[PDB]
Amino acid sequence: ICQFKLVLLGESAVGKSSLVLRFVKGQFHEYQESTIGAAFLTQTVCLDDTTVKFEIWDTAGLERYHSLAPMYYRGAQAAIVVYDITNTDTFARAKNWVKELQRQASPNIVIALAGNKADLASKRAVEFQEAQAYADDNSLLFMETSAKTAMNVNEIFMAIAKKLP
Ligand SMILES: Nc1nc2c(ncn2[C@@H]2O[C@H](COP(=O)(O)OP(=O)(O)O)[C@@H](O)[C@H]2O)c(=O)[nH]1
Ligand SMILES: [Mg+2]
Repeated sequence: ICQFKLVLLGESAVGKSSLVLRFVKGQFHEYQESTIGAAFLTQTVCLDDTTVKFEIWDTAGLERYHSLAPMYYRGAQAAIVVYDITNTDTFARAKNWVKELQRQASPNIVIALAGNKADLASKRAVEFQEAQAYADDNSLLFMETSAKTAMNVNEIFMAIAKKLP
């Protein structure tokens, strides 16, 4: 039985909570509350005879209060940095979050980059090619995801579970 704190980071409204709720609760909503606070969810996945138990922390308010972020990712063994593929600024912001984790999070943290809202590719602003090369250059797990269609949601968390010590 392995236990790992997993956190999500990214600009407001990229779909951090939606990804958690799809993975944990098999739910998606076009409306999602964004009220300041934190939720502690748990999700256990299995790999052979190994039980990977995620402690999933999801928070609202780190966009308003960026300097409080260290309180949130401290002790995190995994992080999902999320951007919205239809918003170039969220991708730039994701890169900042990745940089911060590299400088300030545990040195062995597993970081995945999630190109979210992939179901909205009609308005794509971030090319997968570019994000892929970025992730490769930084040794990041990377997938495009959708909380709405669940595309790659199971995949991204299983990949994290596999990459963890
Ligand atoms: N179409 C689509 N909408 C999404 C997706 N993920 C999140 N959203 C929407 O984006 C808005 C913000 O989502 P939320 O999970 O609260 O983002 P957060 O602030 O990062 O936690 C909500 O209206 C969601 O329904 C997705 O994969 N596809
Ligand atoms: Mg949220």
